[PDB]
Amino acid sequence: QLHCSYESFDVESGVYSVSSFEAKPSGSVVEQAEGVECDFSPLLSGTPP
Amino acid sequence: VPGEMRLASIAFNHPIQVDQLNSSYFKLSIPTNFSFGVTQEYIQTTIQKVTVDCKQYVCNGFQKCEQLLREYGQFCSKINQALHGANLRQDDSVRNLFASVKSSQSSPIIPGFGGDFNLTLLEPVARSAIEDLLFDKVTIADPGYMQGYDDCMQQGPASARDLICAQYVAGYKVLPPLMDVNMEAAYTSSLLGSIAGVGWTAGLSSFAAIPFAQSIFYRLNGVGITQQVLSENQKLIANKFNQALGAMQTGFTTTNEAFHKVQDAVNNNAQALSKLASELSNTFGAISASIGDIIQRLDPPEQDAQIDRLINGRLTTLNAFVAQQLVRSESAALSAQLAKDKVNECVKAQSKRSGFCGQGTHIVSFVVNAPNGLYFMHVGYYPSNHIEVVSAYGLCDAANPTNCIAPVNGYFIKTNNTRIVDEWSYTGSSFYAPEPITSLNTKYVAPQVTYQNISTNLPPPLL
Amino acid sequence: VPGEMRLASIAFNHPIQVDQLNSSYFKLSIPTNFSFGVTQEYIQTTIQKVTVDCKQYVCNGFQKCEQLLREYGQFCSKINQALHGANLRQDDSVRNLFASVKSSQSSPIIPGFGGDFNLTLLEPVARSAIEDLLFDKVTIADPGYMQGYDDCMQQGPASARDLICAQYVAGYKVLPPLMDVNMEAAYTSSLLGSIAGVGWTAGLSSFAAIPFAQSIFYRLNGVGITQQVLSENQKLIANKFNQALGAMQTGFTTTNEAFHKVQDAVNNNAQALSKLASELSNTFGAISASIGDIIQRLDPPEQDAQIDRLINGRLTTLNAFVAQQLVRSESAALSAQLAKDKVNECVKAQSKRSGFCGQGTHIVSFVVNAPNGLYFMHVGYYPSNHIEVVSAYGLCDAANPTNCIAPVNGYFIKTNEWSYTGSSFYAPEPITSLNTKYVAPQVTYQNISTNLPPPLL
Amino acid sequence: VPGEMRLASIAFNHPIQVDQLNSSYFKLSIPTNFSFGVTQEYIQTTIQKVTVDCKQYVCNGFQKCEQLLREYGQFCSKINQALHGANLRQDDSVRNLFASVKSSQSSPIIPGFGGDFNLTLLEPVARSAIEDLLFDKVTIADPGYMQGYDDCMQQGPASARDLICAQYVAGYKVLPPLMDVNMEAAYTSSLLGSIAGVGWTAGLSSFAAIPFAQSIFYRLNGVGITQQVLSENQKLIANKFNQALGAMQTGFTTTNEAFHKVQDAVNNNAQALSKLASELSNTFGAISASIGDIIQRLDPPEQDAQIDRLINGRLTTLNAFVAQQLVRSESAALSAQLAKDKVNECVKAQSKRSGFCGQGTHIVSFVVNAPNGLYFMHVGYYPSNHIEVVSAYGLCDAANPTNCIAPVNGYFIKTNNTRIVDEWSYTGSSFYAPEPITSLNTKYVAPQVTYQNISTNLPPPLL
Repeated sequence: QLHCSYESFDVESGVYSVSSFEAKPSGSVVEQAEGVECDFSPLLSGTPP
Repeated sequence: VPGEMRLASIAFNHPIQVDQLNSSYFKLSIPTNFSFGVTQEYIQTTIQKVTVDCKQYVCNGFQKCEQLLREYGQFCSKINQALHGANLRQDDSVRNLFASVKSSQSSPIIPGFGGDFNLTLLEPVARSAIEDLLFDKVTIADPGYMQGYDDCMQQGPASARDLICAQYVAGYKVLPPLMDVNMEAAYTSSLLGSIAGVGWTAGLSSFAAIPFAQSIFYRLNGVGITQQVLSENQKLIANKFNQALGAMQTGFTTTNEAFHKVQDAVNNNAQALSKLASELSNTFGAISASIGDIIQRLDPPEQDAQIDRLINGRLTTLNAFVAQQLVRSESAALSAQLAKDKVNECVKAQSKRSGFCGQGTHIVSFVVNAPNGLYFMHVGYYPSNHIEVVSAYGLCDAANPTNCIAPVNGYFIKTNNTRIVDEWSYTGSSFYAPEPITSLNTKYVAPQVTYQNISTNLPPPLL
Repeated sequence: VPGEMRLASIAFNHPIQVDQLNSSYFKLSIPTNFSFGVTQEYIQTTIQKVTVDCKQYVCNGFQKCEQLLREYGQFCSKINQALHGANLRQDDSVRNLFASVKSSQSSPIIPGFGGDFNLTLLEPVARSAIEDLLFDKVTIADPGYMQGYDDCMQQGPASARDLICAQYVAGYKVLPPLMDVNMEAAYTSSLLGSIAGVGWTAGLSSFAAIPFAQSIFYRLNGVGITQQVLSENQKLIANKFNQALGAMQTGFTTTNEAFHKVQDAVNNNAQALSKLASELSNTFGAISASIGDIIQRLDPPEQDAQIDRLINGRLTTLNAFVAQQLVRSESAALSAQLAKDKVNECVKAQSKRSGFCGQGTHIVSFVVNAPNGLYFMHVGYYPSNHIEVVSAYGLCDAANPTNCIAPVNGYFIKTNEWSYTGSSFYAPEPITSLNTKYVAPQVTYQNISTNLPPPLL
Repeated sequence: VPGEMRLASIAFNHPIQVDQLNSSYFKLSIPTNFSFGVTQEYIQTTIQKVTVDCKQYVCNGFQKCEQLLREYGQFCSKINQALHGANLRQDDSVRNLFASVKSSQSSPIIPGFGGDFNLTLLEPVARSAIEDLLFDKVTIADPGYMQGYDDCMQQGPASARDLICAQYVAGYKVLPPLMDVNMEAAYTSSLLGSIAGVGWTAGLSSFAAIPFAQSIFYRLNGVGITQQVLSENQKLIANKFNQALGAMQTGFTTTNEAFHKVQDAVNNNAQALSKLASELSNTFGAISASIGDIIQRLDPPEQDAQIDRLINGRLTTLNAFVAQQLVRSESAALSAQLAKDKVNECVKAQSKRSGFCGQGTHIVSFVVNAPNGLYFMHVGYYPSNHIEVVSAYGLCDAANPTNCIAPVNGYFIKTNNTRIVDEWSYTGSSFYAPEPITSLNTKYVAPQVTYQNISTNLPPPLL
């Protein structure tokens, strides 16, 4: 990556920063809930407006 | 309850007036008392060194920016190179400074140094109590490096609010100072070991290695105070000096402008870092500041319209940031050069230039470590209780017009002291101290019409 | 009419050549005449301080802007804070200047001060005759504060075009200077009164209180001119000096570059304000530069879109402007420090450094007030009519080789057998103990077999 | 092949310790050997002056461009004016430098100048061998103006790859330098010829015209070296001096930091050009980077939308470019001021201020022409092999206590030399070299209790 950043096959000696580690992510947990099955029954009969 | 503010004129303090006089004699203002005192200054020498991950700052590993930023990778390289060069420049100034700080030789330093002078500046063998008070008075966030990952992480207090842990979210990196604080303490003690002293000609080869008090007397004779008085008042000198020294414990207040500047230098670094952090939440009209959030709610053909807008503003922020740091880096280098000059002048030697150093003539000055810089202290001499006295341009033999004298580094004044039978007397130029005129304090000069025609007793020359 | 232009080569002013010589003696180039002369410089110490209303700059209080700008209000806070700090720094520098300017003591000053010298620089007991000429030459717009605003309003000339009263449309505020101009003048008068002592040690507490002419002769001895010459030429010196002094009335010309720089500093401030004023009319592709026009011409959804476009360009000009002012402020601060450095050296005492001050060694220098800064003048000393003479490294007694001498502040020259002259000027004199010192012997010292009075033997 | 890197502590080079003695006498550190040595610095004084055609940068005379830039004509004028004023400023600084560089008089210079010193720095009568070595080491592209126009064209080599000829496409213009290099070389030779006078109570009014080595001995007495030693060792001094001089041919490699800085100044000018060149190909999301290509591909209602987008980004690069050049020009002007002050201090005369010049006291220094600036070198005294000796603050002839003396520019040391019968000996402060006590090396002073009590033979004066 350093060679590509300087577009060369001989980067000058030094200490150089390079991109950081992504820190090892793991599987999900949730606090989602609670409720009751939504009732859409007003749509099931009569004439719409 | 307090009342109204009061309109007031700005005072115009006036100089003491002294009448100009014609003919062969003139009034001379001279102080009859003086006091020790100090001044201080802070000169920043460096900018904190930082780098920024140019991928994570914009996008935290999302797969769209893994492709979308590829066409912008050359902007990042320009950003990294500029910052990297700025960091190298800061470390060059450090090495260049220390090359002049070091001495070929120094005295070992022991307790009881300075004799009757207190010298509380001495390290608690250490840095110094004065330096440590400065670091404790500063409101700066808890130090970086260790414990690193574990001071961001839950292995610590819940009350930490350090931007340093936020550097592990944002991908920011703070580089360590080059010099090593322990070596820094050694450099300041090395400077203290060259004290006593600056006199005995250039001093650029040989080292006098003499007691501190003795070097002070040479500095006092360097400003025209006669040694006879100094030998009489030696305890007084130590006491007044220590009073000026004692005032430095009240110097850690906001009315000390140098102290205030140290805090502001710290504040400016914190502000620059926090400015980038605040921009992380700044949408550019994008639906959300989080890339993962907009990915989660958008169809990919329009998803990256939003991502592109977000990318453009984030890159623009980085460009502005680099420019700001480059300017600061250059000003710090220049500021460091000034400090370097003062170390090799104001500290390494007494100077007659005035202007420089504290405003009290110039007598010995000292320097200590400060955050991102150096803090200087200047001992000085303040005249008081000025009186006017009669004085002459010179004295000469009335029996032989080619025989003449004039005072060396002092003045010929009419005698007002009951111990001196002679009509004229010699005084030091920095202080009122009449004394007999002797060959030691005078030199032969070409004759002039304004020199007094002395028809009787002159011991220098007797003839 | 004129003919065709003339191609030419740039002249190279070749230095006078002086040959190095073999053995114990050498050529010495020394002047046989001199003249006083004057040089000048302008050191700026401040940037004019301004602030701007961050709402008025963008809109005239139209309600849509009042709503829309709430999203951008934090930018205005940063704008105001940055400018405010810049303004404080400019006034910090002023306090720091005066800390070095004031003296603990000074002579009273009266008309006719300076004796035989004319001293037209003396205050008209006031500013100074030189400053009066300067301020008349300056092309700056008429001042505000009082009568101020009532010279901006319709009861005033219809022809005013000054940025000074256009600021009440634009919302700019020009801040007053930290110091009253009369106090400033008094400080420079105190500097004139700080002359004598100049020399006689560092002078730091003592105050000699002696005539100006007397202080000059001391300084001329301090640069190697012998006293014998000085007593013979006293009126000549006064005349040449007053010729150099008289030339100051012609210093307010376009060939004086320091003068030109003062005018440019005045116009740098004018340019900064005028740039913002022109941007008030700068349509950014918006339907109009005016908020009221786009409100009256557009459906309210479109009003919001066009007002936002207009606001964005307006904020952008403000941001760039602040950055520009930060750069300027810092350069002035550095320049102000340089003025202080010359005041504590070039003005308060004679200096041997060279480089600094006018390019003619260093003799007394002066400083006066200028817009946003200080204007310095220096009296220079210029050598002329150089001749070459034979000179020797030193002299010894041929019969007593350990008795060796060397000249003090001058040279031993062949007598057109040996004679002493001051380092500053050609003027031979007998060698006497006052003008020489004992030195260790050297192989190049002359072997004198005849007569040396210092030592007699 | 190599193994792993080695971790290391950073060394702290400790100063030679000297014990802090009490009482009337003290240890004195003094060197017993020395070497000449040199330092170098590069101070840039100018940046390249440029102008840019504000129509050509946008397009190659295309008509849509010609009409569409009319609304932006005032930007172009501001661009031209800002750059033009910066160019005038660069030329002002050069003239100011030369005003202080020129001397009213100088010595003629012939081969064999400097006596036994080699002086290979002298022009090959010319510029100088040093300047030509520098110019060969510098990698900068050749300037035009006489002419190289046909080397852009088919009437020159097909292998030319100069960015210097590419300016004809960009509308970029390289301005000629303000002064003829031969006239510049004449100024540097006049600086060599400005040696002697070197002082002698100013020397602004005179020209001593003495041998170069003779002026050096005057300078060596100016740093506390006794003349007795100097007369004995003159050939040795010339040998050490020439060894220091011969080392200058190795100052043309990157371990010389000043040398590296010269190349970086060249690089910075090259960077400014390369950025403009790369931007000519930079589409801003416009359908093509070429105006003619946009024209041949599009219906005019869209054709000018693409062109306008392209124009706006091109104007934006010009704005950024000008701002960058304005900043550099100011820094160059300040850098030039630093150089002229060193010409009137580090070069024109010996100086005692320290800090400045080489780090070894100060003796004669030289300056040569360099690209974009001046290259300085300095020479100085580097003491070594310090020893401690017994020394006294002064001597007071105790059989008659009113006779008190102290050394001038040197010290009184206990005698360790078999040739000298005197109990005390005088030495120069720059080097260890005892001598018999005589009136030339001392001055009468006020009495002090720490001055040694000599009750018998004290010769300066004997009475």
